Parts: sequence; structure tokens; C-alpha cells
Amino acid sequence: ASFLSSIFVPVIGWVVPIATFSFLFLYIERE
Amino acid sequence: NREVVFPAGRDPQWGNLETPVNASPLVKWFINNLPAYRPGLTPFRRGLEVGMAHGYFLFGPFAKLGPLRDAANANLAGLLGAIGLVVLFTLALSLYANSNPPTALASVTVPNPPDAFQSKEGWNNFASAFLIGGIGGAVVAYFLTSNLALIQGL
Amino acid sequence: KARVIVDKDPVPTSFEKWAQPGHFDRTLARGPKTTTWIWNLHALAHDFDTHTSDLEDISRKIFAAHFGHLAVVTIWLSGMIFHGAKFSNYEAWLSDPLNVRPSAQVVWPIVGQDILNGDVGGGFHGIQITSGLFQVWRGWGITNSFQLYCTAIGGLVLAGLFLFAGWFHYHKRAPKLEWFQNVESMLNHHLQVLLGCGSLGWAGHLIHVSAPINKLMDAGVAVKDIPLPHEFILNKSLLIDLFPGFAAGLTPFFTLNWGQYADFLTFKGGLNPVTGGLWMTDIAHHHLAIAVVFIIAGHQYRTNWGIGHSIKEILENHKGPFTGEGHKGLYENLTTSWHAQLATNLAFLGSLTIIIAHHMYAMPPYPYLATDYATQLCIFTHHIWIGGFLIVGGAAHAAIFMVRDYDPVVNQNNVLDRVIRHRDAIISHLNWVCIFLGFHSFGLYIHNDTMRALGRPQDMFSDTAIQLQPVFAQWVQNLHTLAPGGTAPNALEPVSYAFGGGVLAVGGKVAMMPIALGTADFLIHHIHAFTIHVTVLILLKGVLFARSSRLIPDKANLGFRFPCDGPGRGGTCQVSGWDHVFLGLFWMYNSLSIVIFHFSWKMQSDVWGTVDAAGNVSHITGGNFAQSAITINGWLRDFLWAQASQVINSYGSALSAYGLMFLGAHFVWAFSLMFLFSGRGYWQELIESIVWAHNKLKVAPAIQPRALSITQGRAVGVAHYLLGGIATTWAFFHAHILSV
Amino acid sequence: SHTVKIYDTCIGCTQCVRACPTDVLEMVPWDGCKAAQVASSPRTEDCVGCKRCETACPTDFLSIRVYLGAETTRSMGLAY
Amino acid sequence: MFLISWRGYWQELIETLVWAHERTPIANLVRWKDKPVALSIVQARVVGLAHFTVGYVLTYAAFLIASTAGKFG
Amino acid sequence: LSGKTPLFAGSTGGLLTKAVEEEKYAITWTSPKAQVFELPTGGAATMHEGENLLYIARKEYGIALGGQLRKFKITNYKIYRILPSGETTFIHPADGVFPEKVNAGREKVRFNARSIGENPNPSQVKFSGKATYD
Amino acid sequence: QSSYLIKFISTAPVAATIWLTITAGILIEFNRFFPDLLFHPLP
Amino acid sequence: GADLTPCAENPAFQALAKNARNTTADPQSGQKRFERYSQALCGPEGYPHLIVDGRLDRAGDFLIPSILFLYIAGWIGWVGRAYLQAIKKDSDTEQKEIQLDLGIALPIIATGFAWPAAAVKELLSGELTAKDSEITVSP
Ligand code: CLA
Ligand code: CLA
Ligand code: CLA
Ligand code: CLA
Ligand code: CLA
Ligand code: CLA
Ligand SMILES: CC1=C(/C=C/C(C)=C/C=C/C(C)=C/C=C/C=C(C)/C=C/C=C(C)/C=C/C2=C(C)CCCC2(C)C)C(C)(C)CCC1
Ligand SMILES: CC1=C(C/C=C(\C)CCC[C@H](C)CCC[C@H](C)CCCC(C)C)C(=O)c2ccccc2C1=O
Ligand SMILES: CC1=C(C/C=C(\C)CCC[C@H](C)CCC[C@H](C)CCCC(C)C)C(=O)c2ccccc2C1=O
Ligand code: SF4
Ligand code: SF4
Repeated sequence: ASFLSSIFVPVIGWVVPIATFSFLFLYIERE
Repeated sequence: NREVVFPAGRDPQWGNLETPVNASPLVKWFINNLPAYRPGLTPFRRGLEVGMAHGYFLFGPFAKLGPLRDAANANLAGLLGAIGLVVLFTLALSLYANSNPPTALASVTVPNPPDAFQSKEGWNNFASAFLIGGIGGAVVAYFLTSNLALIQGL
Repeated sequence: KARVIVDKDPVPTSFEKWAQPGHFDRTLARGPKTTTWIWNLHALAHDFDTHTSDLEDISRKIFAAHFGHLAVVTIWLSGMIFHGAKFSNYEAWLSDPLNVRPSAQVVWPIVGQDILNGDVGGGFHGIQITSGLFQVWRGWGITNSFQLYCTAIGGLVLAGLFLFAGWFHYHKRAPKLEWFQNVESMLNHHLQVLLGCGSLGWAGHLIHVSAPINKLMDAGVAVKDIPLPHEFILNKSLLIDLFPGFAAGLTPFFTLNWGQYADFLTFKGGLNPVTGGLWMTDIAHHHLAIAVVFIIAGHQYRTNWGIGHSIKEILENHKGPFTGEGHKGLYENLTTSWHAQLATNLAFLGSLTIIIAHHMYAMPPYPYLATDYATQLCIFTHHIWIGGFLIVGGAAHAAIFMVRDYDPVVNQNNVLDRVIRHRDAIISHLNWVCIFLGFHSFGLYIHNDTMRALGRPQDMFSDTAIQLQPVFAQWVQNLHTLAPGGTAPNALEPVSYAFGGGVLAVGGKVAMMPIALGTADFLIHHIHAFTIHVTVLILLKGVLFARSSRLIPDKANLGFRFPCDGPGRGGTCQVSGWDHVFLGLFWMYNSLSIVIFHFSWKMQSDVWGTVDAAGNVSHITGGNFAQSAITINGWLRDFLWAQASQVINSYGSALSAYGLMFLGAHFVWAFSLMFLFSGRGYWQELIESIVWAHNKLKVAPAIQPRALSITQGRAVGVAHYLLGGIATTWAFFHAHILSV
Repeated sequence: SHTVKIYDTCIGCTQCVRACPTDVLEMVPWDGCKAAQVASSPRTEDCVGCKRCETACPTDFLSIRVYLGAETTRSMGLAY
Repeated sequence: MFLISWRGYWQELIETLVWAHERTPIANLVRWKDKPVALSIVQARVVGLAHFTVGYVLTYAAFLIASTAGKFG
Repeated sequence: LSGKTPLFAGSTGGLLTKAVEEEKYAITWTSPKAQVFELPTGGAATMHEGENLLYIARKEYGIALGGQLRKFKITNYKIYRILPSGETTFIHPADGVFPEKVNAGREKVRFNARSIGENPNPSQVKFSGKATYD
Repeated sequence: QSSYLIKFISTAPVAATIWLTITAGILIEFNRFFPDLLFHPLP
Repeated sequence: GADLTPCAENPAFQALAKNARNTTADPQSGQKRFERYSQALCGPEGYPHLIVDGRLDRAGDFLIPSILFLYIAGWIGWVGRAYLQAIKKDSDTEQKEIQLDLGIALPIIATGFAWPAAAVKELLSGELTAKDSEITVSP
């Protein structure tokens, strides 16, 4: 099942940073 | 001849200085009539024109200099790569919009208040138009460059 | 109103003030309650402005202090030529300058250090020299030791005269403030006499002594067969045989028939094929043209005969629309503050010294200098460094003028006041430029360094890949190669073979060849521009913000040298004009260090190397610069790791001292990091515990010991950081090039 | 924000008030028989915390300290 | 940098960037919510030593492994 | 609030966006002569013969200026705090007497009757919500 | 006067330079006659 | 003794002795060096090794140098301690530290050859140590 690396690697490099930094930036800037 | 540099407005207390680059006749028109400052437009139309200019700009670097530039699918990589960059640019607007952005500033070149970017709605409508126009500008640049030989071949 | 005004016997000459220290200052004159008094004694010895406020007392110290400094330089210069007289191989070096290496230092047969006196050549055991004094004396037409022995005694005699002068002036005959303030007289004298006549005189020596003698020496005659210089003057038959223009005499000069002197006042502009070096006749025609220009130029100013310019009128009348009052008030600042004059003189003198180093390597002006790669490399590296230090000193004294001597009344809407009133725009844009260059100068290395590791050599910024060529410089090169004919028609050969043209070969060596500019030079030239802009940002910021800042409104009151102005407002650490100089020195060292590295690898890879009869030039490093200097690992591999083999393996040979100084230099560099990273607070608490042990055993010092001051700890570190740094590449440059 | 606390070792030299950049400290009358003046810190909100008050105090150890705390626009010295 | 260069130099530098961003025509629309300031004194010590350590750890691991692996003892 | 502006061409070093949004400051002074004085943020400026008024971004600029004014024998300098809504408050010489000189009306604040050695340890005061400097 | 000259010689640097040069010259001169001295040879 | 042989009979030592590279001006400095070093112990590499065990068979290595140092070093400390104490009774103490009172110092430097006796005398009864209660300390 080598295709999983093609799906799980970029999720760690792109999806996880975007989602985490997106929520955090709104959380730290909340009022 | 006499002095060309003056203080911003009548007050010299304020920081900004009136200079040729800042307060010339030509520069004031261009900047104030750019879509980000042009009077008589809605927030949606501003973002559309801005994105349409940027999608057309961002297609080039990916295509002629990115990987696979010396390949058959070179121009295709520029279109997909640019759209991915436009989406991140679109996402950035939504975050800056949905984080209660403070205000837009007024300088000498743009003396009046610039636009109705003073709320979340103005920036959110700007973001939706950026993706629509942004993807459009890249798709345009792809079809021209890919079919430039035909257009000249006519 | 130029006049000689003097005060008779202001200051006595007693030995009393020698004993009691701190006489110059009142705070130090009280007593040494603390060890910081000791460090403050040295830091305030030359701060004459702090000792007194009367400009007469300041200027008299400065004018006399210069004389004591000249004695040190004359003793040095006289000392160099003295070693050439007694302990040297110069007399043997002239017999064969291509096989005998130059040496003038001999270390005694004491413990293990006779090794340094290896077989340098010519039956002499001595340390090999890289200053190039041997080539200078040949340019001076010195062919025997007794001639050099006479010149050394003359310098020592001259040293006493300068030394007598400073005594005579500060003590017996002190000029008044008016004597120094007559600027218009000073500038005429230095331009005309010190530079003009000094240049005109040296033309006489070159024409009568150096050019004829060197013209016999390169021919192939023995050293003993050469007549002495006085023999040429008295016996004109010998002079006419070489340069027949002298047969006409001095009449062609006065009658404007100057073409008769074409034999020894040439304009060939190329290098002598026999001895790697410019033609003596071309150098002879040099100073004669320079003297006339300088003699004429110095008559510009008035100097009390109604004829000439007032510098105040020149500056005031250069106003404009953009600049409010133009250069009004600058003459007053420069005539009421020594630091302003010091800043201008240091900055442009340093840029001059860098400008020398670039001219000399491409246009070797001495015989057999180009073939001696060791002398050529250290000579370029030397002046490159000295110019860097002096430029940083210019920024320091520029800032010291602001805190100490700035008058807002004078500088009102002038060119300087207008500069301070937009300082934010100057730095914010220079900030943008520094970031832009650092990305697009160094980021291109990382892209190459990253791609080659990924097995993607096609995606690099290299000569086969995307290459960014320096088209602008290559265009300027071709204009110089074509200056023979057309523009500059009388010139036979270009000013330098570095721009282009044919190769020159002396013996088996190459003196100079065309320096091709490719993608590697395009990157490194931007790296230099990057590193130069940042130190300017650091230094220029200190000058403008020394008076005040948005953070600190009153920074001048604290002074030029204050550590922090408190820990609040976030943190105000290193906010003074002094600390900017401290930071700029690291960047000066960073920028300047790549320049000499750019010089070493390029000249070894592209220029220098053995040459065959067929013109095949076997370069030293084998042309590896183009495909390896584009990556950072290439420098680490091909330059540092590879060329340092001679240094580490120098043990058990004559170059063993370089391996020691090389290794020892890394220590002082790391020892610097004690003072830069740490802080005074920890060290005072450590001394507290140590003082307890002395109070226990009753060895407590009367002078209470305290840790070093804050600005001192920063000063002590950068002194070590630079000394340990420069000494490292100093030995690497020496041991590597001396072996090859 | 930055708390400025004064202790009983004051002697009314007034050197702390003259060094304050932001005019945080103000001398006040000591009702007791020590002196006609002892320091105070009414406008503590403008304390940037440059410790100039402490350097000017002539005691063995300080009669006035500056305990840092929460930051604000006035304390961080921000003109923006 | 964080060890040698200390805060007061950098805060003044950032104040100029604040001026330009507030006085540039088109980027005046966007503005920070939290005011940008230089790193605190203790923070730069923290950031500087991690840099000292991470470099110290990594570049020796590469030498330790590559030198041993290439020769295999 | 009244006065005349010092006559200078202008300067980047000066007022910024903070003044519109929050707490700009002002300083007023009166001089018999018309000299040249260095401004708080770079530059030089002249001063009129009556009721000079200058707007400054912070309180530190004013007292730093006031110290320079004392060199010219000017001791009547008043600093204000102008809020965005126009509210002005007279601050620096809060009473007619300057801070360095004593006035009877004032009261001591944040005074500890003990010496620094007498302060409690932190372990004696933890989780209570009080600090050692109290 | 000579009393002032003696005080100059008695200061920290000149007293240190005069003393250290003497201690240096002893080790220097002893090492040229007695060369190596790695240890004391024991009979 | 550990992984070594006598220096006189070791082959590697004799190999280096033929090419000794005389240090001083004396021509035979190299041969004279290796002659004296034959007494010491040498290893496989050919260089000599010193044993600081304390055994009297090999005491010139460290033990004799050890005694010669401490007599010299205690001279410096006893002199410095006495010169510092004598100054403290005088009025101007700090100046005498910088501008040395040679009239006071050279008599002290003349002494110090008997520093161990004075050290024991101060230790048994005297001023070698001050009391802990009368010395500055942190809280
Ligand atoms: C850790 C995760 C990760 C992953 C999986 C990737 C993956 C990739 N990077 Mg990348 N990158 C990363 C982290 C990562 N990166 C980080 C942290 C950096 C900072 C240094 C970079 C910096 C970087 C650069 C500078 C470049 C890449 C490029 C690439 C692509 C090269 C593929 C190829 O063979 O040539 C290309 C082969 C092709 C067939 C064309 C690629 C077409 C793209 C990838 C299609 C993308 C569609 C897009 C997501 C559409 C979204 C629309 C939707 C949201 C509506 C590949 C997709 C290169 C590139 O040009 O990609 C375009 C490139 O130039 N990356
Ligand atoms: C003085 C300047 C000028 C120029 C350079 C042209 C040029 C042209 N005209 Mg034209 N015209 C002009 C003035 C001009 N005209 C005036 C003043 C009039 C009024 C009388 C006309 C009336 C006129 C008519 C009635 C027609 C033309 C046509 C044409 C084209 C015919 C070329 C050909 O041989 O067949 C065709 C060859 C080709 C290679 C195909 C051409 C494809 C077009 C030109 C591509 C245009 C894309 C365009 C830039 C998109 C605009 C968007 C952009 C602004 C962002 C040619 C491009 C003919 C046409 O149909 O062109 C399409 C046509 O029917 N012109
Ligand atoms: C002839 C003997 C003589 C005597 C007795 C004096 C006596 C005096 N001079 Mg004077 N002077 C002399 C010669 C003499 N000078 C000469 C020849 C010059 C010209 C250079 C001067 C220039 C001069 C100036 C400009 C000043 C004095 C001052 C003074 C007074 C204070 C000096 C003092 O205490 O510092 C004693 C300091 C030293 C002994 C150290 C001097 C170090 C020498 C000059 C340089 C050594 C460089 C060396 C090679 C560096 C190596 C470094 C490395 C190896 C470690 C004192 C009355 C000062 C004065 O009046 O104060 C108000 C003052 O401002 N003198
Ligand atoms: C023409 C050259 C020149 C001159 C005349 C001066 C003169 C002056 N400078 Mg200055 N400066 C210069 C160049 C010059 N500088 C350069 C090139 C730099 C950049 C490095 C500086 C950086 C500088 C700073 C940062 C400061 C001055 C200051 C001063 C003033 C007081 C210095 C003092 O007390 O001296 C005595 C100085 C010392 C005792 C320091 C000793 C440093 C040693 C020599 C370093 C070791 C180098 C050595 C070669 C190492 C090898 C040998 C060693 C191992 C034994 C004085 C007016 C100070 C001041 O307050 O001005 C108002 C001040 O703060 N300057
Ligand atoms: C190698 C160490 C190092 C580096 C990299 C820097 C970097 C910098 N220093 Mg510096 N500095 C250092 C050591 C260093 N310093 C030391 C030791 C000192 C003490 C003397 C100083 C003292 C100092 C001062 C006093 C000043 C600087 C300034 C600067 C800046 C110049 C602007 C520039 O080049 O653009 C930025 C360039 C870089 C950061 C180079 C590398 C960037 C690569 C090519 C890009 C990275 C790829 C990609 C985006 C990564 C994404 C990863 C993703 C997963 C997040 C820059 C941030 C100046 C400044 O700020 O002016 C603007 C300034 O005034 N420094
Ligand atoms: C900072 C210097 C620098 C530069 C110039 C480049 C350049 C490049 N890299 Mg690269 N890279 C760098 C640093 C750099 N790299 C570093 C530090 C790393 C390590 C992480 C890498 C790692 C890396 C990888 C792994 C890859 C590249 C690739 C590429 C190429 C494709 C670029 C691309 O698609 O971007 C697209 C860029 C944009 C969409 C933005 C362009 C911005 C434009 C130019 C702005 C212009 C402003 C304008 C002039 C001003 C307007 C004025 C107005 C008033 C009118 C290109 C040659 C790819 C390749 O294959 O190389 C051949 C690739 O796969 N890079
Ligand atoms: C001279 C000058 C200049 C220059 C300019 C430039 C360089 C320009 C730019 C350019 C650009 C930057 C361009 C762009 C353009 C773009 C375009 C042309 C776009 C297009 C678009 C489109 C057409 C789209 C559409 C669409 C949509 C929207 C959606 C759907 C799809 C479609 C496709 C339909 C400047 C100003 C700087 C300065 C001054 C002077
Ligand atoms: C080590 C260190 C110190 C302590 C360094 C000291 C106290 C240097 C002491 C130098 C010499 C050793 C002083 C004593 C010299 C003797 C008087 C000489 C004896 C005489 C014989 C040599 C002849 C600081 O004070 C400091 C301050 C700020 C930042 C960093 C640091 C820092 O790193
Ligand atoms: C550069 C510098 C600054 C300025 C530095 C700043 C403003 C930091 C800018 C860095 C930005 C935020 C990017 C950093 C991104 C990091 C790679 C990731 C950090 C995020 C973690 C939380 C994961 C100081 O404030 C300073 C203060 C005291 C001593 C030295 C210095 C100093 O050297
Ligand atoms: S910390 Fe600074 S601002 Fe606050 S009272 Fe002390 S000196 Fe004044
Ligand atoms: S002891 Fe300190 S705080 Fe008290 S009056 Fe004196 S200087 Fe001011």
C-alpha cells in the first residue's frame, strides 16, 4: 500500500499547517 | 526656484512629507484610481479586477522557470501552480477578514478615506472575487501562451 | 588672513606629571578607588575633548601627537630597510629574482625555532617575506647593501626631527587656534608641495635613477656592472645610449618640443615582458603629469591675496529646490570640530586603500611582483582590510560629531538637517534593499546547494543551467580591450590584461591574463553588494539616531558611549552610536572576508598558474571556480578543506609557525565569545565569592576589584573576534600560497 | 503597570524625581520629623522602567525599587 | 545574532518599518492587529541558544554518521 | 488649548497612526525670545515669542523637550494628553508646584514602611494572590 | 627631578616590564646553555 | 610500568636519535638530548614517558619539579600578602598599589626565602585566617 505515502505526506506538509495556523491565528486574535 | 518638499497638509507635526513621488499629479491619479482606491466601485468589483491582474501575473514564473519548464506540460504546470497560490492568497484574505481587521489608512496620495474596507463584509466580498478573477487571469494566460504559435500562425 | 601666530612656553617639560597618573582628567586625578579606574585611564587618554573645552588646548595636543606618531612610522619604515641591509638575501635576489625567494628575517638558534629559517634560497636561511619590499627597492634602483644601510640611518635621523617637532610645538612654540583655522592655506600647501612637488620630485628619481638602472638590469647585465646613480648624472654618454632623448637637453622642454622626450615619457600602458611590471618610462611619465595637475589645482583657494575661492562661498551657493539651504553651515561644522574632519578623511582614505588593492593586482607596478603570487595575495589582502577598518572609524567619528559638536543653529534647513528629518525613509528603504539582496544573493547559492544534493544539476544557477551572465561588465571589458586604437589611440596595449588581450608569461609563470566573468562572479559581486549595504545600514543608523530616536528622545545627553539607557521600553540594549560601530565591525569583517576569498580562489583558478611554451596555462586549482563556487559546499570542500592541507601538515617544516598561529587564531576567536555572549552581572558575583577567600586569608586588595564595564566587554570581544579571525586566514593565505 | 515601591530609607535627596523621563515620581511632605520631603509614585501607569530612579539613589541599597510587570503601550515606549 | 546583537538596535529598526507600512500607498489597507516589537532580552537568549544547540547537535551527527558509515570502521 | 506651532518644514520622525486611534500628547510653552531648539524627534525648529504649542506622540518627548527648554531659561512648560474623542487632561505639573519641589497638598503612595531586607520571602506568599513587594 | 622618574619606574607597567623581562631573560638564557631539561636526571 | 620499555634499549628511540635536529647553536645538542633521555622510560612510538607515581626511582619527572615550584610560588604569594598588608596601615593605600613603594617592597622581596616558617607561625598562632563573622557576605 505504497500509495498511502502519496496521500499522507502532503497532508502533513500542507493540510495540517494550513488548518492549524488558520485556527490558531483566529484564536490568538479573538476578543 | 523654490522648495518642492512640503509637510503633509498644513501641519508639520505629522510624520508624512509631501514629495514629488508622494504628491505629484501623475502618481495621485494612478494610485487613487487603482481598483483598491477607485471611487464608485463595490468591494466585489475591486477584488475581481485585482485578482484578474494577479492570476495573469503569477502564471509566468511557474511555467517558464518552474520544474518541467522544458517539457510538454510546462504551460499546464503554470496554470495549476498559480491557482494553488491564488487559493492561498484567497485564504489569507478570509483570515484577515474574519479576524476583525482594524482599519484602512489614509495617506497624502490618497487623502480621502480610501474605501469601505472598514469591516469584515468588505474584505470577505473582496476575497470571493479574488478567487473568481484570480483563476480567470491564469486560465487566460495559459490559452494565449499555449496557442501563441497559432495566433501568430494565422 | 594667513599668519603665523604662536604662544611662547605655555606648557613646561617637567617629569612630574609622569608619576601621578590621570592628570589629564579631574575624575581620574582624584584616585584609584577601583580597578575600573585603570581601564578608564586608557580609554580617556586620547579623549582630549573630555580633558578640556578650549579648542586651542585640543588642537595643540593633536598637532603634536601627530608628530610622535610619524616617528613611530619612520622608525618602522627605517627598520624594514635596515633588516634588508644586514640580515637579508636582497643582494643575491637581484642575481636571480625568479629562483630565490625573498627573506630578511632571521630567528636565533634557540629552542626549536631555527626551523623557521629554512632554505628560502640563495644560500640564506631566513623567513620568507610577503610584504614585497624587495620589489620596491628594485623599483628604487638599489643594487647594494651599503646603499640601503644609508637610507635606514636617514629615517632614524628623520624620526628625531619629527620627535623634536612635537616637543618644540606643544611646549615651546604652540600655534593658536587661528593657525589651524586657515583651511584655505592648508589645502593649497598639501596639494602643491606635499603631493605636487613630492610627485614632481619622484619623477626626477625615476627618470634619472630607476628607469635607466632597471633598463640595464632587465637587459641581462650583472649587478656589479651597473653604474651608480651619480655616475649617470655626471657621465651623460651612458644616459644617452639608453634614452637618446636626453641628447637634446632641456631646450625641448622650454621650447614645447616635448616629443623629443618620447623615449622616456612613453604612454605604452602595458606590462614589461621581461620583468612582470609596468614600464618605468610609463611610471616616469605618470608623476610628471600628476604634479602639474596638483600644482595647478592648489591655487584654487584665496590664502590672503584676494585671488582664489572661499570655500564658504562655494558651499553656500550650491543650494537647490530640493535641498533647502544646500551646503550652508558645513564649513562651520568642519572648522569647529575635529571629529567631522576625521570622519571625512578616514572614510575616503579607507575607500582609497581598497581602490589601491584592485589597481595593483591587475596593474602590477613593480618588477617581478606578479610572478610572486605570495606577495601579490597578501598585498591585496592587506590594504583591503586596512580600508575596511578606516571606513568604520569614519562612521564612529561621524556620530561623535553629532552628540558632541552638533549645533542646531548652524544646521537649520541645510543639507544635513534635511537628512535627519527623513531618516526613517533612508533606513526603511535601505532595510528593504538589504533583505532583497540577501535573498537574491545567498538564496541562489542555497538553491544550487539544495539542487545538486537532490540530483537536479539542470535546475541550478550555473553556466550550463539558467545562467545569469554579467553582461554589463563584459561590455565594459571589451571597451578597454579596444582602447588600443580608436579611443585612447596613442596607447599601444590596454591598461591591464585583466580586462582582456593577450597573455603575459614571465619564466614559467603567468603575470596576468583576461579574467572571464561568468555566473559565479555575477553571484559573488552581489554578495559583496549585499554585505556592504548591511554594514552601511548599521553604521548610517548610528549616525542619524545618535541624537535621538522614537524610543529614546534624549540620547545625546547620555552620550555617544552609554550601554542601555535602562531595561524598560522592552529592552534598550545596544542603542548607542557606539554599539552600532561594535556591530558594524562584525559585518565589515564578514563582507571583507569574502572579497579576499573571491580573490584567492579566482586568481588561483582562472589567472595564476604555470604556462607552457605553446600558451597552455595550467592553472593552480584547475578551473574549478565556475562549477564549484556556485554552491556553499564547494567553498567548504574545494577552497577551505583542500587548500588548508599545507597548513595542518606544516608541522616539522619551515612553515610550522603558520600552522601554530593558524590553530592559535581559532582560540582567540572562541575566547571572544566569552565576552559577547555573557554579561557583567554574572562576573561581578563570581568575583564577590573570590574576594571573600582573599578577605579570609587577608590578601584583600585595596583597589576593590570589579568586573569589566558593559561597553568594555563588547569592545574586548570584538577585538578578539577580529584578531582571532584575521590571524586565521592570514596563516592560511600565507602557508598555502608559499608552498605553491 | 510596572510597580514602583518606595521604602523607609529615603532621605529626601530628590534625585529620583529629576531623573524620571516620564514624571512618575513626585515628592510629598513627610508628616513625621524625618524631613519635609519623602518620595512618592502617583502616576505609576507611565513607568517605562528605565531604572534611572535607582541609579540616582544614594543609599547603600535602594530606597526605591521598580518591580517589572505587565506591559502596555505607555510602558513599552511605543509611538505607534 | 541573538547572543551578540541585543534588543535596542532592533526595536529602532522595526520602528522604521512601521513608518513605511503606515505611509506606503497600497499596503496601508492591511495593518497588524498586535503591535510588532523586538524580541525581549530573555527571549533572544532563549532563541539564540536553541540555535547554538540545534546547529551543534545536527552538524556533528552528520559527521559522526557519515564519517563512520562511509568507512564502516 | 491654544498656541502657535514651531516653524519647521516637517519630519518623518513625529506623529503616527496612534494619535488618531489613542492618546496623542501635547506640550505648551511661552518664551520671550525666538531661538532655535532641537525637536524631540530629529531636526531643528524656531519658536515664536508667545504661546508655542507642539503635538507629540508620547509623554517622554515632552519632558525631554522641557529639559532642553530649561537650558534657554524657560520653566513654564505644560504637557497635555489628548484622547481621540477630544478629551484633554493637564498632567505634568499636576499642581502649581513642580514635582521636584514639595507641596503640602500631596499624599504618599506606594510607600513601604519597612526596608527591603524586611520584605517576606516568596515561599511565605504563594497561591495567595499577593506579591512580596506589598 | 629624579624623584619623579623613580615613581614612573615604580608604576604597574614599568615595574612589570622590568621584572618580567628579567625573569624571561633568565629562562631564555638558561635554555640556550642547558638545552632541553625534560626532567631532572637522577644518579 | 605499562606498555613501555627502557628508553636506552628501545629501537624506535634509537631510530629518532640518529636524526635529532639539534635545537641550540651547539652542534651536539641533538645527540646530547637523546643521551640524557635514555634514563627515562619509552613507549612503542619512540618518545619518552614520565611516571608521576611518586616512586623515588623516577622523581625527577614530577616530584623534584613539584618541590621547586612551590618554594618559588609561595615566595610570590607571601611577598604579595606582606606587601599588601604593610600598605594597609599607611594612609594612601590605593596609590601605593599602583605606584609601588620600592622602599617597602624590596625588604619584603629580600625576605620570603623563609616563607614556610612564617606560614607555619601564622597558622599555629596569628593572622593566616580572618574570622568568618568579620568578613563581608551576601544574604
Ligand atoms: C512536505 C510536503 C511537501 C510536498 C509533498 C511538496 C510537493 C511538491 N513541491 Mg514543495 N515545498 C515544501 C513542502 C512540500 N512540497 C516546503 C516546505 C517548501 C519550502 C522550501 C517547498 C518548496 C517548493 C518549491 C520552491 C517548489 C516545490 C515544488 C513541489 C512539487 C514538485 C513536483 C515535481 O516533481 O515537479 C512538478 C511536477 C508537476 C507534474 C507539476 C506540479 C503541479 C502542481 C503540484 C499541482 C498542484 C495543484 C494545486 C494544489 C491545486 C489546488 C486547487 C484547489 C485548492 C482548488 C511537488 C508538488 C516545485 C513546483 O514547481 O511545484 C509546482 C517548486 O518549484 N516546493
Ligand atoms: C490603423 C490601424 C488598424 C490595424 C492595424 C488594423 C488591423 C486589422 N483589421 Mg482593421 N480597421 C481599422 C484600422 C486598423 N485595422 C479601421 C480604422 C477600420 C474602420 C474602417 C477597420 C475596419 C476593419 C474591418 C471591417 C475588418 C478589419 C480587420 C482587420 C484585421 C485583418 C487582418 C487580415 O488580413 O485578416 C485576418 C488575419 C488574422 C491573423 C486574424 C486577425 C484576428 C484578430 C485581429 C485578433 C484580435 C485580438 C484582439 C487584440 C483582442 C482584443 C482585446 C484586447 C483589447 C485586450 C487586422 C488585424 C478584419 C477582421 O475581421 O479582423 C479579424 C475585418 O473584417 N478592420
Ligand atoms: C622631552 C621629554 C618630555 C617630557 C619630560 C614631557 C613631559 C610632559 N608632556 Mg610631553 N612630549 C614630548 C616630550 C616630553 N614631554 C614629545 C617629544 C612630544 C611630541 C610627541 C610630546 C607631546 C606631548 C603632548 C601632546 C602632551 C604632552 C604632555 C606632557 C605632560 C604630561 C605627560 C604625562 O604624564 O604622560 C606620560 C606618558 C607617557 C610616558 C607615555 C608616552 C608613550 C609614548 C609617547 C608613545 C609610545 C608608543 C609605543 C611605541 C607604543 C607601543 C605599544 C605596544 C608595544 C605595547 C608632561 C609635562 C601632555 C600635557 O601637557 O597634558 C596636559 C600632553 O597633552 N606632551
Ligand atoms: C585616524 C584614526 C583614528 C583616530 C585618530 C581615532 C581617535 C579616537 N577614537 Mg577612534 N576609531 C578608529 C580610528 C581612529 N580613532 C577606527 C578605524 C575605528 C573602528 C575600529 C575606531 C573606533 C572608535 C570607537 C568605537 C571609539 C573611538 C574613540 C576615539 C577617541 C578616543 C580613543 C582613545 O581613548 O584611544 C585609546 C584607545 C584604546 C586604548 C583602545 C585600544 C585598542 C587596541 C589597539 C586594539 C588591539 C589591536 C592590536 C593591533 C592587536 C594586536 C596586538 C595585541 C595582541 C598586543 C579618539 C578621538 C572613542 C571615543 O570616545 O571617541 C570620542 C570610542 O568610543 N574610536
Ligand atoms: C548566518 C548567520 C546570520 C544570518 C543568516 C543573518 C541574517 C540577517 N541579518 Mg544578521 N547577524 C549575525 C548572523 C546572521 N545574520 C551575527 C552573528 C550578528 C552579530 C554581529 C548579526 C548582526 C546583524 C545586524 C546588526 C543586522 C543584521 C541583519 C540581518 C538581515 C539582513 C537581511 C537579509 O540578508 O535578508 C534575509 C536573508 C536571509 C535570512 C538569508 C537566508 C534566507 C534563505 C535564502 C531563505 C530561506 C528559504 C525558505 C523561505 C525557508 C522556509 C522554511 C519553512 C519551513 C518555514 C538578515 C535577517 C541586518 C538587518 O536586519 O537589516 C535588514 C542588520 O541590521 N544582522
Ligand atoms: C531567494 C532566492 C531564490 C530564487 C530567486 C529562486 C528561484 C527559483 N527556484 Mg528556488 N529555492 C531557494 C531560493 C531561491 N530560488 C531556497 C532558499 C530554496 C531552499 C528551500 C529553494 C528551493 C527550490 C526548489 C526545491 C525548487 C526551486 C525552484 C526555483 C525556480 C522556480 C521558481 C518558482 O516556481 O517560483 C514561483 C515564483 C512566484 C510565483 C513569485 C515570483 C515573484 C516575482 C518575481 C516578483 C516580482 C516583483 C516585481 C518585479 C515588482 C513589481 C513592481 C511594480 C511597481 C510594477 C526558480 C529558478 C524550482 C526548480 O525546479 O528550479 C528550477 C524547485 O523545484 N527552489
Ligand atoms: C509603464 C508603467 C508601468 C507598467 C505597467 C505594467 C507592467 C502593467 C502590468 C501588467 C499586468 C499585471 C497585466 C495584467 C492583465 C491581466 C488581464 C488581461 C486579465 C485578464 C482577465 C480575464 C480576461 C479573466 C476573465 C475571466 C474571469 C474573470 C472568470 C471566468 C474566466 C474568464 C477567463 C472569462 C507601471 C504601472 C508599473 C508604472 C508606471 C509606468
Ligand atoms: C570574563 C568577563 C568579564 C570578567 C573579566 C575580567 C575581570 C578581565 C580581567 C583581566 C585581567 C586578568 C585583570 C588582572 C590583571 C593583573 C593585574 C595582572 C597581574 C600582573 C602580572 C600579569 C604581571 C567581564 O567583566 C565581562 C563584562 C561584560 C561582559 C562580559 C564579561 C566577561 O565575559
Ligand atoms: C533579529 C532580532 C530581533 C528581531 C527579530 C524578530 C522581530 C523576530 C522575527 C522572526 C519572525 C517572527 C519569523 C520567525 C519564524 C520562525 C522560523 C518560527 C517561529 C514560530 C515558532 C513558534 C514555531 C530582536 O528582537 C532581538 C532582540 C534581542 C536580541 C536580538 C534580537 C535580534 O537579533
Ligand atoms: S522606572 Fe523610569 S520612568 Fe519609572 S519612576 Fe523610575 S526613572 Fe521614572
Ligand atoms: S533616596 Fe532615592 S528615592 Fe529617596 S529621595 Fe533620595 S534619590 Fe529619591
